[PDB]
Amino acid sequence: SKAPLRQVKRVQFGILSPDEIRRMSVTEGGVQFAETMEGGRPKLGGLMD
Amino acid sequence: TAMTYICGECHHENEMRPRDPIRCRECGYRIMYKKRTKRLVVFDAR
Amino acid sequence: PYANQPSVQITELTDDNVKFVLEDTELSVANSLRRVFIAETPTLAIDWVQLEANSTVLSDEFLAHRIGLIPLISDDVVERLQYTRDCICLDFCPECSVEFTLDVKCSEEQTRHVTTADLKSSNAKVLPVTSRNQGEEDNEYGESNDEILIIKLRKGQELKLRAYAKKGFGKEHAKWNPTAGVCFEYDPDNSMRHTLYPKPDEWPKSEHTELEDDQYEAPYNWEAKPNKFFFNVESAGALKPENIVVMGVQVLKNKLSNLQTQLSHESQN
Amino acid sequence: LKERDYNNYSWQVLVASGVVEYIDTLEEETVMIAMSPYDLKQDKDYAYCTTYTHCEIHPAMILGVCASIIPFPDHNQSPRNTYQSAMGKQAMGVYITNFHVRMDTLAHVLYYPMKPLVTTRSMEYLRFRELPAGINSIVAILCYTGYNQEDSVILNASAVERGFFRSVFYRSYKDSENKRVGDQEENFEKPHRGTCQGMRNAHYDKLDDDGIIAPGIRVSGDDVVIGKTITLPENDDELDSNTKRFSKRDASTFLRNSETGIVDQVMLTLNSEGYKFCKIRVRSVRIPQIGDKFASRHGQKGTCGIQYRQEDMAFTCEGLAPDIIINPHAIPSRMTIGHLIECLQGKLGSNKGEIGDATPFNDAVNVQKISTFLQEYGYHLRGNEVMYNGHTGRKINAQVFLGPTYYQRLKHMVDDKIHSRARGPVQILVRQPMEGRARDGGLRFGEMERDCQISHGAAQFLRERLFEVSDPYRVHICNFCGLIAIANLRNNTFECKGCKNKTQISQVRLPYAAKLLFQELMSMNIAPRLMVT
Amino acid sequence: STYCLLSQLTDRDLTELNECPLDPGGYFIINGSEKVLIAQEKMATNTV
Amino acid sequence: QFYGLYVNYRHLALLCDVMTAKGHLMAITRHGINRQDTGALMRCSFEETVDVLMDAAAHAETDPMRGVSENIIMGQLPKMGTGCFDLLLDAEKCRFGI
Amino acid sequence: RVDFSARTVITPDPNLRIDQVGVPRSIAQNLTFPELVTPFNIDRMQELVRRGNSQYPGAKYIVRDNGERIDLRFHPKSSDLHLQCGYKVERHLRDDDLVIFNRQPTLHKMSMMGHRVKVLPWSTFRMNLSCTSPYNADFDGDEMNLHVPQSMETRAEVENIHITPRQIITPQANKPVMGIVQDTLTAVRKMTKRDVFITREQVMNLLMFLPTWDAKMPQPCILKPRPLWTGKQIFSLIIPGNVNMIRTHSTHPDEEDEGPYKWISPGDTKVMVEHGELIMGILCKKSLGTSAGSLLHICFLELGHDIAGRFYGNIQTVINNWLLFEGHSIGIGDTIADPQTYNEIQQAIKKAKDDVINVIQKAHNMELEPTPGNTLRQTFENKVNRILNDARDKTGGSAKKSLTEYNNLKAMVVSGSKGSNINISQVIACVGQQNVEGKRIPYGFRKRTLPHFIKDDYGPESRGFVENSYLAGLTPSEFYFHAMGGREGLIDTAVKTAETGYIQRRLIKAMESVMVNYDGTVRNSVGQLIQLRYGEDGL
Amino acid sequence: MNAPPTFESFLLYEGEKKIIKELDTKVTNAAIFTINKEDHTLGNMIRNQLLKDPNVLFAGYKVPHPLEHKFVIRIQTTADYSPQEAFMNAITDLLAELSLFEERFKDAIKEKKEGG
Amino acid sequence: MIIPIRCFTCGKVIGNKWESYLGLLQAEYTEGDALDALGLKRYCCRRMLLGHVDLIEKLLNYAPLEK
Amino acid sequence: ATGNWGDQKKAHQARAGVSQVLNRLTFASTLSHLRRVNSPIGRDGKLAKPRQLHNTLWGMLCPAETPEGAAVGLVKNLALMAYISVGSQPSPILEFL
Amino acid sequence: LIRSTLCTKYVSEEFRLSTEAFEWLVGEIETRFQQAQANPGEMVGALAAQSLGEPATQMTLNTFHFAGVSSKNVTLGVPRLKEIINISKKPKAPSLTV
RNA sequence: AAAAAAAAAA
Ligand SMILES: [Zn+2]
Ligand SMILES: [Zn+2]
Ligand SMILES: [Zn+2]
Ligand SMILES: [Zn+2]
Repeated sequence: SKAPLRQVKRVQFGILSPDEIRRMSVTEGGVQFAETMEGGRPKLGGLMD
Repeated sequence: TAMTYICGECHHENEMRPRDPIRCRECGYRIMYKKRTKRLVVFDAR
Repeated sequence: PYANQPSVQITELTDDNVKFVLEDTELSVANSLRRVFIAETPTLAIDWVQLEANSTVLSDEFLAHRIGLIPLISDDVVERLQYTRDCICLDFCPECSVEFTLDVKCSEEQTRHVTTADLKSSNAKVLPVTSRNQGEEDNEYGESNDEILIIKLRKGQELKLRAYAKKGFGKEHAKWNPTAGVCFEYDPDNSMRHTLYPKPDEWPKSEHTELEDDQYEAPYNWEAKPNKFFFNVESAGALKPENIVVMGVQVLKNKLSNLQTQLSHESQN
Repeated sequence: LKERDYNNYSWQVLVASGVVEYIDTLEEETVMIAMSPYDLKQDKDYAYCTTYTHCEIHPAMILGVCASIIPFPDHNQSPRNTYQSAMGKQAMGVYITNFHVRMDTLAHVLYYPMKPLVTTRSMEYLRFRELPAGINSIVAILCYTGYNQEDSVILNASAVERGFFRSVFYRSYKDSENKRVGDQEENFEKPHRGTCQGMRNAHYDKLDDDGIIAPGIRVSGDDVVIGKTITLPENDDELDSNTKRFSKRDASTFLRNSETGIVDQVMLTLNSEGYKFCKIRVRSVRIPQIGDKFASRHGQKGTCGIQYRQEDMAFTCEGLAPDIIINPHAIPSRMTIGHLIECLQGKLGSNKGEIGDATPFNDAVNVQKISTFLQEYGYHLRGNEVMYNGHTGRKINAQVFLGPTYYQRLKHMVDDKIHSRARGPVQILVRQPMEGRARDGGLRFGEMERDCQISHGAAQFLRERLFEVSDPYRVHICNFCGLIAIANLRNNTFECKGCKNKTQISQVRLPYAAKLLFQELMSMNIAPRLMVT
Repeated sequence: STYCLLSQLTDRDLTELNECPLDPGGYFIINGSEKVLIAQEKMATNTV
Repeated sequence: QFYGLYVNYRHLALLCDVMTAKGHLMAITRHGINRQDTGALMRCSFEETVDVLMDAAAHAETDPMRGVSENIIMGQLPKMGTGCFDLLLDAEKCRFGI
Repeated sequence: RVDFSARTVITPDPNLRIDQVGVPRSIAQNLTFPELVTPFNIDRMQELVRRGNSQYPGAKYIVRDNGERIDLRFHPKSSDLHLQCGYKVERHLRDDDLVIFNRQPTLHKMSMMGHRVKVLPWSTFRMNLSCTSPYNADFDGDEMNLHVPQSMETRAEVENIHITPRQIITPQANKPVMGIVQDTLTAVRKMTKRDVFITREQVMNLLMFLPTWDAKMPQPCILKPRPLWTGKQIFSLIIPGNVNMIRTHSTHPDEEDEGPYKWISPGDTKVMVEHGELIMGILCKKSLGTSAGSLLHICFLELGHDIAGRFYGNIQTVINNWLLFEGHSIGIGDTIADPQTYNEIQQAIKKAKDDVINVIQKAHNMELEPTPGNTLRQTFENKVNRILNDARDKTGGSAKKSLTEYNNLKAMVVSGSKGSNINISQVIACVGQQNVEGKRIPYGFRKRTLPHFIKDDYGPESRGFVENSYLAGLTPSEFYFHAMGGREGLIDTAVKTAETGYIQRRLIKAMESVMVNYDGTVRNSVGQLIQLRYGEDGL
Repeated sequence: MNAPPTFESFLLYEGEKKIIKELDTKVTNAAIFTINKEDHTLGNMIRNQLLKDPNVLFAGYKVPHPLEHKFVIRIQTTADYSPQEAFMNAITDLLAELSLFEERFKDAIKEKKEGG
Repeated sequence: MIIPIRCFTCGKVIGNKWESYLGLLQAEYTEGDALDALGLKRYCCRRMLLGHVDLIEKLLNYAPLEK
Repeated sequence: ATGNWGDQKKAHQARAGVSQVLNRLTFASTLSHLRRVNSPIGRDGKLAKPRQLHNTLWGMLCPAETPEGAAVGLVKNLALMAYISVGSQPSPILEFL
Repeated sequence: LIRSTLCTKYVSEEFRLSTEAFEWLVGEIETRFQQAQANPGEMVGALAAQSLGEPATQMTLNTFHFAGVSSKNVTLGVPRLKEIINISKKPKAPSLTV
């Protein structure tokens, strides 16, 4: 990894805004289906995203 | 190779292949024991 | 700066026990003689047990343990047999080990007592100790079961085994112990005050005492040194007790000569 | 009652005759109970009471089962009696007479259990004479080379080689097939390399043709002992038919790792579901060694500090080397005088040839009476003997207390307790080491260890034991947002979704448990932003 | 107990069934495991 | 002194000065330790972890990474004991070696 | 949970010095240390990686520069057995390896300390005996933990902070935590008596166990007719450097110091060491224990940690080998008093019982004036308890006074090794009064302790006074009373332990970051000032 | 598990010398002899035979650990007589004493058996 | 289960002295006279015979596994 | 088999440890497990009064057999002649009265 | 303590110290007073908490041999410690010594 | 492989 290794200096606590949660989520369109497993492959938008 | 077991109450040399059900064929007792091996193991007397 | 002059007087000798007195020797020599009688005196005992039929009520290692503790007559044999580590053999040469066999099958309704009489030997000189007991036809004691009971069997149980007896000493394992208790005692009258009695009248007198009835301790002699030692060597049946003493002195002499040889070998440096 | 010992005057006839009543714990407030018939015959001038309604049969019946095996419990301190009642259940011996057909998961059976020389009458009814747990041993209470300090004991090595406290540990394993109609199918057969997937590295040659080992086979280490292969699910991929090199998977039963022994018994049967069911019993030999827990019948527990051979052992004028040396410093703070009385009466009963009586509250047994009887057999009246040094041969200046007692081996061997770990399995959640010896888990560096490592002022030992050898991890953190960022290490790209940041990404080493804490707090709608700048 | 098969059997009859004559009993066999019921203390009902 | 045990005066005076530092009675409970001005990770490590953490979330409390338990959570070398300083390589002291 | 650790049962080993621990061979083969590869040890590390994991000593891995791990658990490719400078090889745990040794529960600072590995044959962690006091170990099946540091900076921290001779003095009470215990202390008391004369042969055996001896034999105390040394003359060789100390033995009379024999003791009870050699007195727990100003404290403060740590082990090897000449043993003869003393004790107990019967009679006859501050029951119970406790203490004092010098129970009491006066009193004279919550045995029945007594009986038999000793054996009623008395100690040990641990956790969490800073001030984590100097003097 | 083999108490390993002589540096004419795979037997006899020599000044043995079968003797003599020569003389005198005891015991056994 | 071959502290052979001990016990003797007649003068060997219980006679009552 | 003394779905309200695996290590251990009395007080009480050996346990329960640790005085063992009442109908005593 | 012991009477009439002995004594006193100073960075709060909580495990050895001489309600032992650590606004046994 | 319960050791 060609990233700088730095020690943290402080921990800034806070509340995650819904806009920040929608931005940082890798599930585009949201998690929609409660079925974990779909026919031999994991289902996008499921619980095994 | 059909191997042999000992009935619990008959003490009889039952023999079968390893797919037959566990059952004595003279009295019908469900528990059979495996015979002591023919392989010789060395014991020190200490 | 020279050696002592040990004088020995034997008070009792029988087929399993010797009682004697050492005169004019150091205490280290007598204690080391006791240690080499207990530990480093070699004898023959069974060490290699192989079972082919063990349908009895006891396990394999329990029977091997009980067989291995059986004393064997090894007076004329143990000085000629070598250790297994000192032979060029691999499969248990007759100059390395003694073969024993046992094969008892119980077919009677009564209890079969498998004893040492059923333990046959390939060597005509190595036998269990009950060869001394089977010849007593004057048995007014009332019981002919004078043999070491290996196991008891009921009907349908069998025991077949092949065993090899090796040469070893009691330092390696206690089954090679030739003695059955070496009593060792010096200064029975407490003339040296090596031990301190809070009440000397409360102590029974030793059998080697020299005091009369109203005396309890000898007077204190600060000039006294231990030069009289009472030994009682009792055999377990493997060796005669005089052979125990002779082979113990021979083993001590061999150890000291080996130490001398190793010192003279390292001296050229 | 002597003729019910012949025929028929049972205890029910005795109660029905009207001489014995069952008084419960609520009627005891209204009755007067005599301690003994000696209390009844007192003259009325000095009588404590003249209206007695009941009499105790024997006061020694106030004890239980494990507490009534103690010889002279009225001469000991009460917590020592409680400790012996706790440790009598953990003794070792022949637990049952039909142990050859029983298959328990753990069993301990001594080779030569003996009944005590110093018995109580209450053990006539507990059948302790017929199923004993312990050995009568010659013990000397002295200080020899300092290896018996702090309640430890010194064993005679030659005696142990002669069969002193040698035992057998039986361990049973079991397995069963499953032929349910909707399930995978498994069978008892010897597994094969080309037909079984994920086979563990073990010795499969000891099994028979049915995958079940034979009795008498020596097993050690990680030897496989029951062969069971399960059919793989029908994942018949049509894209590549050559990838199904195995149709079965190994599901065998393996021996426990640090144990050796001989297979004692093998049985096959049918369970309640009718499938094949194998149970095997493997025996191991437990020879006493350094660290095995031994105990008296008076709460004098300890471990074997060292074992000496007979030539290095302290010895009497009769050549009697004792089996066990205990320390005399375990006596005064414990006040187990009943241990010393048991030793004295054991010496008297062994010389005379009688089984001594140690029933509590017996006025017929006294220390002076045992001393007077022991004086007649040519021994010192307090049981002392003059012993000699094993190494040198010199007399011991202080006379020492020797005699036979009854000691019990306990089940807490060191081979069942020793554990070490360098690197092994980790948990699937926190990636920390596992729990227990059986799962090969590490030790718990708890809070108090952290407290006193803070008290030592050692920062690097704390950082090692709490970050370096527990669960190190590296995470990639956005500089602006302080949260966990996407890091693709193959093409060396970094991307924060919440900030659209591609360049300003730092790397932070941290414990894995801290990462689960931060992600769980991110599930708590909390942003623990690690401001690395 | 009364309703078990080992009720009032002799030592030879118990040994022929591979059972210990010194076994006190007092336990159930549930799925092959020996289970014992511990007596539980309680306050005496119908008592003031 | 009721039990005859002796503790040195400094270890007692330190506690007596810790409790009386804030001007009132700061008890050693969850009502005196968690009401201090220390960090969130230090206070949540003792008692009421979720309540302290969510109060610090709602109030945006900044943990300055000065305690020992905070650096233990971070896995860094804690600024305490022997980690209360930094070692720097002297460039001009690198004299003749091998 | 940590990775590199071990845990096993402990057993004593008096032949190990206090900064050593005996490690089994299986634990030593399982645990590894990642030693860096230097040009200094390149041949030894090459033969270590050639030996492999099958033989001890050996290695399990080579950790090279890029993090690649080379297994040696399976003979791997001779081209992979290349040791470059800077590589790490996880060798087996050999001798003189620094480890961290810990017993749980951890109460104080000295409950986990540094030790040096000595690899021993059997399978239990053998430590020294003087380390029993800081670890609170008992050698009765205790399990104990070992941690192996995995870096040389942590190894140096174990060496320079955690090691055992640096942890001798508690900061808790400025006293040593380790003292001479058990038969070592008993034979110290038995050796340093005045009458102990030791021949030339025994001195020459005993000097083999003193490695700090300068190979110069001291001149004997007696030169004619037989050369003899004393016990003090060979204890003087054990004491190193310039150590000067005056204390008193536990049986020193109070009027001897004001008499003319102050500096020449008739009983040899004034312990004095001048210039590092013992001159007067018989040593005991007061001289060689954990007490302040003892010999161990003085030699630590005058000589340093290393010399004191060697002095802890130099006592034990000499003393335990002189104990092979002397010997020590308790028996049933040590618990039996003189018949005249037995008659006096029984007469004193009977007189005390008559006194408490007379107290009961005067209380029933309305003749007992209550003391101010308490009621009539409290006054009566105080008088009864005072009478019975005075009887027990007087009978125990007479029993201890009547014992001879050959008694070994008295020897272990006056040596301080084990026991006290109450043990002698309860074994020889009488057990005494049983107490539940500091009171009489309560009336569990209606006005009766047991159904064999009478209602409203306040005499000492029904109350719970045990008039018999442990040697004589207890009557069944007083056996049950002693059972109730002994249950209370176990109950008090259980209930408390939870809130004591909770109090310890609360105290350690309130003060976990309070540290002496570089300006001398004492501050917490937030930098708030607590003390301008630590302990108000900065020491 | 960790039980050592029972033959290591009397058997040398590969390349293990029995006697390791170490010269002492604190005083003059002193040596420390280390003998492997032996015990208190030989050490007690050799030391108590050495103490009959007037030309020795110090002689003492020690077993450093019961679990290690090894013992040492420190020997310090006068300045005309090597400690190694003293150890030779002690071993030779012990051998002569044991041979004399062996022949006297054989004579006593012979006369006790023939005398009846 | 069965009598040991040798005394533990002592090493004296006691494996031949159990059936004789039982016969002397059942004839008319006490235990002390039986142990004196067997020659076991030391109490280290007398504790090996007084305390021993014969559990192999109970084990022999069970039927063997193989006929 | 489980020891939870009640319904399987509602085992949280049931007492645990009523049925225990029989201890087969020694004969005395089996006899002590078959004669065990358990107090329903939980093993976390700071109150010392239920754990004390009462006067009324004379010859009914064993005074010197309690477990060590937090369960001291709550688990106990019967005396050698302790006979628990089987139970009987109170009718014929009432008609006789 | 220095002035009360190193007075001109004790070092001359009682101790009779020489010159070089006196400078050796002065140098040793100065050196070992330097050595007794507290190290900066030493964790004294946790050391104080452990050195005060360790005697609390030993506060049960004086449980027996108690009868009571005064009928004054006093809380003793670890719960009394609990009353001082927690700052209990209602003590179990409040008492004035007047 | 997880979770729960029980029995224990210091
Ligand atoms: Zn059949
Ligand atoms: Zn050969
Ligand atoms: Zn971001
Ligand atoms: Zn014997």
